[PDB]
Amino acid sequence: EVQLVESGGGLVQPGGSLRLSCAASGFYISYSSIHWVRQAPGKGLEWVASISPYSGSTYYADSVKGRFTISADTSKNTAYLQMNSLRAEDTAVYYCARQGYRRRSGRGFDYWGQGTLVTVSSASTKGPSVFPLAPSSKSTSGGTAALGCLVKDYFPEPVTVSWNSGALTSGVHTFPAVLQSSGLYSLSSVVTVPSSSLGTQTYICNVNHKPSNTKVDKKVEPKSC
Amino acid sequence: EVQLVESGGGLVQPGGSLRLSCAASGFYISYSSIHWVRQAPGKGLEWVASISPYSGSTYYADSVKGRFTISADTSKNTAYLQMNSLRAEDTAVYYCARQGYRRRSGRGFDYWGQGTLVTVSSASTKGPSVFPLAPSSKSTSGGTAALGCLVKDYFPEPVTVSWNSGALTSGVHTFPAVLQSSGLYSLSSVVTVPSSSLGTQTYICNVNHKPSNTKVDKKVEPKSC
Amino acid sequence: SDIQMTQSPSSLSASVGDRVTITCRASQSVSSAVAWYQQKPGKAPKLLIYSASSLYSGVPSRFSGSRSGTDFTLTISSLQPEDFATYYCQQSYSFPSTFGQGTKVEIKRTVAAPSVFIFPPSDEQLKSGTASVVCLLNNFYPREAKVQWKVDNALQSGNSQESVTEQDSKDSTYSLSSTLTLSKADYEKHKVYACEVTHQGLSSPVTKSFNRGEC
Amino acid sequence: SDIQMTQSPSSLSASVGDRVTITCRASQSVSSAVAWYQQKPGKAPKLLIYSASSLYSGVPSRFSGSRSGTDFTLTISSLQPEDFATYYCQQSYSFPSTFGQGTKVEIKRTVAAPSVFIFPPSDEQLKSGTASVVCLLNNFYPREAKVQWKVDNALQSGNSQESVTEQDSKDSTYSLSSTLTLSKADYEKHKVYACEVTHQGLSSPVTKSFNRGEC
RNA sequence: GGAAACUGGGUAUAGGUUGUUCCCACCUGUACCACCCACGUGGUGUAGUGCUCCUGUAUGAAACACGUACACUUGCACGCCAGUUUCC
RNA sequence: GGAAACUGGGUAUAGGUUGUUCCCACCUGUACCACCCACGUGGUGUAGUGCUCCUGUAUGAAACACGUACACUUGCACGCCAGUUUCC
Repeated sequence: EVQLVESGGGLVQPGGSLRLSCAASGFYISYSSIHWVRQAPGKGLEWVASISPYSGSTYYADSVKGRFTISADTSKNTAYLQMNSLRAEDTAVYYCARQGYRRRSGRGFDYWGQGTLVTVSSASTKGPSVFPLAPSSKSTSGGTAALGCLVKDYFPEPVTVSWNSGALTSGVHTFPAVLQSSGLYSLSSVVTVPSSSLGTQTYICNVNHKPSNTKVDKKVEPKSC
Repeated sequence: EVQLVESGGGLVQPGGSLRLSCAASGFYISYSSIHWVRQAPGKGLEWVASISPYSGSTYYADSVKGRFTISADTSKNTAYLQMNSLRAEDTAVYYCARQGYRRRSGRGFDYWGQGTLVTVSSASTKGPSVFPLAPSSKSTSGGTAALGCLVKDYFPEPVTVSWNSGALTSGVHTFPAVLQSSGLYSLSSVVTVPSSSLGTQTYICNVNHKPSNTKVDKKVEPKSC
Repeated sequence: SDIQMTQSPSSLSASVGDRVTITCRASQSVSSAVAWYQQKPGKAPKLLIYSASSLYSGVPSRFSGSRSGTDFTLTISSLQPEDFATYYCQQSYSFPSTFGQGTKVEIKRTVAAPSVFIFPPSDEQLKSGTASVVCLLNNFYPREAKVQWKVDNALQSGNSQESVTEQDSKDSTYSLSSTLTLSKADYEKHKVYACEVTHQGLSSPVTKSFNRGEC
Repeated sequence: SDIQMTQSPSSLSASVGDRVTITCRASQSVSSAVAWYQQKPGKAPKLLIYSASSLYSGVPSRFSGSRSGTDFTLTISSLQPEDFATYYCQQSYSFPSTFGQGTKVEIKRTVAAPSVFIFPPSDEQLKSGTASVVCLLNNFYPREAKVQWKVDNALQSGNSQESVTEQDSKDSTYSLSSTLTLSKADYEKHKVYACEVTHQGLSSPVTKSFNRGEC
């Protein structure tokens, strides 16, 4: 019922600008403080900015002052983060969070959006190629075999891997992406299955890389002859 | 807005019985636990009994086991405490208290009635006799004098003392009553006044003992022996 | 076995702007179902803290509570004149509920000697056949006083009672009345009726007295 | 100027039923305006405690927070496996708001051997002129493993990268991939590609291998 | 390679043993050795489904009770896998 | 009995007046010592009232701003207690 949805993130050249939006439902933003909080990949939460109800007062973290501008459109139930003069340091996931009701949860942030990734880089967007990680050539274990998809050479993050259009979930491991020396990311997704399920089950991994609108389905099988 | 009002209090013979009632306003009792808590003159709070919402479960202090019965009539928004086999030990002011809403104040009792006095005693209602504490013919202490009224041999509590129909308040002390071996209460009320006002001012104390509708006014003068 | 809440101290003296902390120990575990209440004389209790550390709505932020195991403390970070009262903890972890014995918070002040007044029985009461001798100690501090009656130099036991006022809101003093009660028959057997007052404001005990019939 | 929240330990491990306590010390006073949050990897944070010691609705009571001066502790009295997360304190007493660095908590559990699979480069990728050889280590504990690539028994250096899943919040196992990258030319100079895994669940190292071109 | 029927933790060992050549399976006993309970003279493929049973957690104006949601644990059935036997 | 005017923390001490009695209703200087401030070369009977001024507190969907309620501290006026002085 109450929720927040950030949008507007993406990949930007250094010195560029971007406008994040936070669309509220199940409540009215004018009766709450609204905060922006960011998280650089692999680091903690960093508070960025906030705007107060009834007066519009806004407060800014030290490291984004004069470049970021928080504001709120109470007639669209949306908050905004105008980010200008984007610098390399500003790569993070950006959350908007609602400060709860004073009487009910003090100053805690009681609902958070799922966040939108902002990537500052002069590097160029690139879609992945998907390669089969074929099940065991010698049928390694007479128990459960593994197979997977190698999702290689993409930028920026992120990329989603699913199996059988979501109908296979148990035993899936999608690994964290790894940055290769080439500047491109690469990950694989793997799953274990009964060895007898081969030939009697089709396994298709669905790779979706939204930063380049790449959708690839790869059917994965044991190799032939 | 929200309040509770106990009634039904009074004087009860030892071994007697009494039904206190607690009338709610500003909220409906069927959604709250209701508690009875009592306080003997000059002592702490003692939890007595409670009733649960939606289940009607009842709980009792061990010191009232088998003698008290808590209950609730939600079509009057009123709670009841049936007391049987009353002993002098059960003389106290009796409060009913609402356990507040779980999400808002945990298990705290968030509203309380003003409480109704219950007096268990085989003594009989009797208005006081009032005697003057005459300022010394020679020397009570010195400087400015003291005078007063001894409000002796009354039952039950309480008693109201005022001086010159309320127009003299500064320097007045009305002492807490003391229960005598006869079972009647006795208290004194005193005033300190300029020594020079004694020849020019008459001081009269107003005693009102409501349980017997007795009003006694007593003029206090220096003695002439 | 009922959970006992042991509260300490049972009284403390402090001045405005001071930080007081009242402790309260659960005999057995109560987790966090502890409340604190403020009560002033003649009035119902008021909820202050719930769930051991949560500030009840409408209550000033200078009140707080904390939990450490089975120890619960109420803290008033800066005493305001309206905070002199009695305070109670309460466990509601399981029935029967239990209250602490209470802690009375009083105004500290400079020592003030009692002023002793003695009052002979009135003619009207002597008509009734009973005689009451009243001794007054007025506007002193601290509360501790000891008053023993001597009637022709015999210390009296078990036939007089004391009563003490609440602390005065303006000057923070106590007053105390002591009443000695004899049958008029027994009264007429002695001549010198005395009230002897020892108080720490008095560098030696004060005696006020009178002679029966000579005023 | 800015209020600093210092959190310790920055990481910790304990097993189910243990009592974990995370501390966080605010440089200069924040009174009681501290919140604790649980963030599971890849997810938004969820509020746990507000006003330093109040339990947010819906949060299990095995979580609690306490304050003593400028020190704040989040306590989990009885660790459940789903409590693997990162936990952050936060002061909201004055702007700018401040977070602590976080405490990453992972579950201790009984040693579990990895099951090793090896995967040769696909024909499609070799079209492009590059070969990726993947070694999979599945569902093991503890986290430390060592994976060595041998190409005809020549221990390989500097041409592979690892990745490890987040700790399974259910059974607390890890999985790990090692990816070896060669030019198609360099790949085709050799036949025997082997992955050798040492882990303490293993009484001696496991090797999985294949021969290039052998089906 | 199809279709049926039977069986279900290892490990070791005495073994036994498609009645036939040691013995693959089958098949147990025994000692073990684990995992899991609600802890016995106990149970034993399993991240599917329904039901059942054991609790915990959260919440519904809600301390118990009652609802809902979520987890947890008994067991059963069906599915699935692993064999096995059988026939095509 | 009117009517009026004036004065106000102790404590010491030096004066003034007052009848004369050596202290008085007092009052001025000074020292000492308190209570109170917003803290000075400052202020001083006072649980009342109004205005004011200083902050704080609680609360309004509320960290600031804004509203409201409640307290607090100036200063003033009236009332009140304590006195004098005066006049009918």
